[PDB]
Amino acid sequence: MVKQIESKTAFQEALDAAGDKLVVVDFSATWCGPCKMIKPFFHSLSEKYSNVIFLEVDVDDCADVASESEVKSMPTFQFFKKGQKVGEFSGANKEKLEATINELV
Repeated sequence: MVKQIESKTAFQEALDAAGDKLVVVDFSATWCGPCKMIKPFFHSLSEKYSNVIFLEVDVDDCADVASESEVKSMPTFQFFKKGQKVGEFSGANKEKLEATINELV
């Protein structure tokens, strides 16, 4: 499952609740073709990697998180461990998404 993040507080709470687990965040827009293409895949990874936490931020519905995270393209994937950012890249690149998970987990 992909947890939808609706507020700054909810993000932070998710990062805290994660403990030591890798957290992967998909920053997405409805108007972004590539994001929509990669959503089923992101969701599939959330089932495959049961000890990784998967979050989705819609950049327009959750614009204050988008601003603070310094998003400019979609999709952007950010990776956190113990509250700290440990990776980030952009683009709907499945291979790279799954590889980065394996590198950071």
